[PDB]
This record gives sequence, structure tokens and C-alpha cells, in this order.
Amino acid sequence: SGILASPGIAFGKALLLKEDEIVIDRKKISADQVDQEVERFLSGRAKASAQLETIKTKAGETFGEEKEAIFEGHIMLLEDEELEQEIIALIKDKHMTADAAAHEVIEGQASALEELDDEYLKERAADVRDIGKRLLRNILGLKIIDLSAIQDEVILVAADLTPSETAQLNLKKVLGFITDAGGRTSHTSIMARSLELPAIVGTGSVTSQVKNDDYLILDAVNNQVYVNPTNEVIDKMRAVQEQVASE
Amino acid sequence: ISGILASPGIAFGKALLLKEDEIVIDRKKISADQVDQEVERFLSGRAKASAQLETIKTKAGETFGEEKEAIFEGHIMLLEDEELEQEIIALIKDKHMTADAAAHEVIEGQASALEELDDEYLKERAADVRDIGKRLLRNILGLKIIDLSAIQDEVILVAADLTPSETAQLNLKKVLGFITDAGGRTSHTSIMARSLELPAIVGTGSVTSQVKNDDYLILDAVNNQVYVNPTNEVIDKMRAVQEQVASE
Repeated sequence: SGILASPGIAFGKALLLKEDEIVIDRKKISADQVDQEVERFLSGRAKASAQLETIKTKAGETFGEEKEAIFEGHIMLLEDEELEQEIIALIKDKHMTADAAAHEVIEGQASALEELDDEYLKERAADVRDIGKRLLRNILGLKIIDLSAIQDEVILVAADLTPSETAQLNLKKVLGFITDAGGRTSHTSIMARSLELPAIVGTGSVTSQVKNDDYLILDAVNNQVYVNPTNEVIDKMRAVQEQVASE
Repeated sequence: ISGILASPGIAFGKALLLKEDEIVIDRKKISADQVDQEVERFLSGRAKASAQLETIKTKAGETFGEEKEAIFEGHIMLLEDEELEQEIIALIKDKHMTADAAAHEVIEGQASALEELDDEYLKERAADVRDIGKRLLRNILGLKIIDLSAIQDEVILVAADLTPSETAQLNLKKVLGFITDAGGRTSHTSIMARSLELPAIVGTGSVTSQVKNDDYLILDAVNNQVYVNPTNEVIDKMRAVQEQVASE
């Protein structure tokens, strides 16, 4: 399918992003527990802040100060003295688990910027949620992504990508992006065009039509994604289309 | 609509379809008295072709510069060849073949000779020879020869494939892009489009089956699509939205 965010072709295996779904616990805790969860939260926020602190820098050296400062405000929101008061209260006051309480707050903050049909405000609620997902994972002891982990040059396949993701992404080993996105103006599109790396974004669900490690070639010229082709289809793009650089 | 996206861009316009007046050769054997009208029928027929080629020659010049106009004197030297001429007249006099079928035997045979070597350039000359062949046969057959100089309105050129003799007489200020049933990424249609910075979805199977003449359509050469008679919503979805690639 496709919307065509960025021109180019690519040959490589697909790395399929898997994001551990998040089960928030609703069960009201006992007064006994109250302390433990306040610790769960403070401990979780302690790490999520730490991961955020290395991304700031990796967004920094790669993309510079414009980007390093998107990050300063990510941290500043996660560690907001008032939002802490709110999450903790729900623990002491309404006996909610840390993972359920923090969600309520962040969710209340992201969903309050979405009231306006403002593009940028909708972009903020997006990032406000990016930060909230993080925290819950850590609180939840669920496993964290970290894209610097890259071993192979791969064609990053995912549903969508956010600034926390594309910063730690090992640029000189990702051969393009394929997402279920929205695109043409989304962060993956503007991430690619700039990088001159290919990108088809408005996909319905490549995330279901591809599996991890499947070899494939992203067309991004005529807008086609070829999953596990025959060597002649390979032989085709291989240079037939791939040699669009000569002209 | 498919296409092999030879030329990025987006166009908004009425589709100008290029219906080719069908060429139907006469394989009947004339008698020894009809022999002389045919030499005439060929000769007059050939004169039109030259009249038309020397005008294209010039148009190609003023516009596409000297490289291309020089390419036309080549079409004229072929067409007005004294031996091909002598070989066509003889098939009429000795073999009693119609002016048209005769002309076709000689030129085609001349083209075929070039295609025996899988050589991209030779295969190119062979087409170019079949180009002149078609022009000579229509003119012999007294058929309609299209003057694309004659385009008055801005439009999206919808065709089977576009020939050098065709695009040279093209009023470039009014062609808004091209969609053909073509080959693509290297076809003349494609190289042409790529220079002028005119969009092109060229590998279509048959855009000449869904697209009728005078269909307002938008050619999404950003995302490989062709919208036939788009709803006012789909229009603004590109008209502004997708169309504003130019800004970025």
C-alpha cells in the first residue's frame, strides 16, 4: 500500500517492533500496600527518567539542540512536582495501584490538550502519552525497547514511531521505515525525507503482513512493499529500479 | 491506476486522450493498369509526410533545441531515401502490391534489420523507423494525422505511448503531465517528462480503458495514483493537501 513519505528503495530484513501491551491494574489496594506502590512509582519514575536522560543526549549529538530540547521538556513533565502529588494521592487517598494511578494523571493531562482540534496540541498529547507509556512500563517492570541495540542494517517495520524511538534509532543501519502511520507530515515522514532514507507510512497494517526477519524490498518510487520476493523480482529492483540514482 | 512513476509531480486537469487512427493495410494485388495510380498514391502520400516532418523538425528546434531538430533531418533523409524509394515503386510495378502494403514491406523490413541485435540503441532506431513508417502509411491511406500543436487548453495527456514526433510538436505550456499504457522509466515519454519536470505515471496497463476524453482527473504522481472524476473532497485532499509538496 502506501502514502510515500520518502523516495528510495531498500534491500534487507525487516525488524518488526513489538511493544509489550500494557495491562493497567484497577484493583484497589489495601492500606497495608499503600507504601509499597508509592515506592513502585518513585522507583519506576527514577528509571524512566534515566532512559530519558540518555535519549536527550543521543537525540542531541545526532540531531542537535533543536531536538535535545524536545527532550528536556519530556523529563520536566515526568518529574513535575504537581503530577507527583496527584499520582501519589490517588495511591494514599483512593487506594489505586501505582500503574493505575499514574495513568489517570498523565491520561488526564494528555486528554486535556486534545480538547482543541489544534494540530500542535494534538502533537503534545501525543508526546505526553509517549512519556506516560514509558513510566507505566518501568513501573510494570515490562521490557523496554532501546533502539541502539541494532545488529543489522534493517528496514524498520512498525505501527508508528515517536521522537523517543527515532533518536535512539541507529541511523546508519536502518534502511527505511514502513508503518501503519498517518504520514506525509508525521514524524517518521519528516525524519526520512531529511535523512533521504525511504518511507511508506500510510500503511493499513504491514505490522500484520510481515513478520520479524522477513527479507523485503521497499519500493518508495512506485509505492510497493515486496515481502520475500523471487530472486528475479530481486533481480528487477536490484539495479533495474535501484539504478534510479544514475539518472 | 498503476504506472511506474517516471516523473514525480501532481496534475489537475481534463484528460486529452490520444486515439490513434487505425492503420489497415491492403493485401490485394492490383492489376497492371492500377500500377500507375499507386506509384502516384505513394509519391503524393510521401510528400505530405515530408511536409509534416519538416514542420516538426523546426518545432522541435525552436523548443527542444538543436540536438532534437537534428534528429528530424534524419527522419527525412530516411523517408526520402532514393533506394527505399526505388524498392517500394518496384514492389508495385513487379509484385503488383498496393502502394501501402508495398511501403510497409520495405520500411518494416528496414526496421526489422535493426532489431536483430539486442542493442538498446538499435532497438531505438527500429522504433524511430516504424515511426516514419506509420506517418508515411497514414498519409498514404489518407488518414487523420494529429497535430498536437493544436492543443488549446491546458490538459493531462492520456495515451498508449508518446512518440518523439509527437512530443516535439507538443505545446509544452499546456501539457500538465502524462499517463500512457507505455513501458516506463526510460521511455521517451519518461525522459521527456523528467526534464520538463512534468509528472508521469507511465507503466499503466490501459489507462485508455477507464479514461475517456474530457474526464477531469488528478494524477497523483506522488503516491502512484490516478483519480478518475474525483469527488470535490478527494480534490481538496490533493488540490491543497497532498499538492503542497512544492512548499516543502
